[PDB]
Amino acid sequence: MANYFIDRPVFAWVLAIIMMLAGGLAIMNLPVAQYPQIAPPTITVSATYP
Amino acid sequence: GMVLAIGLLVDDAIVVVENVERVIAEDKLPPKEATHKSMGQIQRALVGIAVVLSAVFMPMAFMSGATGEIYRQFSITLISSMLLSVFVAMSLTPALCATILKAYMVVYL
Amino acid sequence: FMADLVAKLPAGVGYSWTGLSYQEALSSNQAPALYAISLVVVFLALAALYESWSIPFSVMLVVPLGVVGAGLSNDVYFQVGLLTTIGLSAKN
Repeated sequence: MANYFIDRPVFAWVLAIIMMLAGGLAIMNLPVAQYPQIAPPTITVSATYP
Repeated sequence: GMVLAIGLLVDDAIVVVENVERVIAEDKLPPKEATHKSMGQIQRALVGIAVVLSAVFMPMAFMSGATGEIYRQFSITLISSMLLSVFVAMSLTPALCATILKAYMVVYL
Repeated sequence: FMADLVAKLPAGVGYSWTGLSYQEALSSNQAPALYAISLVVVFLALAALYESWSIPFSVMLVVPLGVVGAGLSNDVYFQVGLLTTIGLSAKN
């Protein structure tokens, strides 16, 4: 399988660049947070009785 | 989408059949072994073109949006199109041809 | 032009588009970015097959000049049809 790419060098480079593009878009547009969202989902019920 | 996908299938099939017919006409050989000899000439881009198109259309389906969903109706059908094409050209047509074949820059501006 | 007309109306009156007009407005204000990235993708496509600026892919390097050279408009379908025509010429 290597000979498929050795004789076609710059196409692997093109794949590398599209990997950089995808990684940059992911790292930029992802909801980056300092810590994992271990906080469980919470539902709050509010009522007022004046 | 699949209409534009139609035209990119016939080229490989016709190249294969013309190679098979020249092989049998030259060697006076039965179609089976002639075909078995026949793949060792055109192993080139006809598969690589499909591979490259699948690769270039690979990362389009990981972004969202209504316009993105519209573009999926092209992209997914295309990747399926060359995947089916590369399947059929190496699978179906050889079986047929074995079993049925009887013996100026300013001008561009 | 109708937006400017509304701008001529007395203050306190706004405007908004709904139905089809909202869809086309939502398409248009983001169309240039998606078209630019699609052009980059198709440039990579026409830059990876014939190994870099090798023979024709250097003349396809002149294609962006023709693109920038190119009030008449075209619909959404033809915007992808032109790309498909370029691709089929490339395959030819």
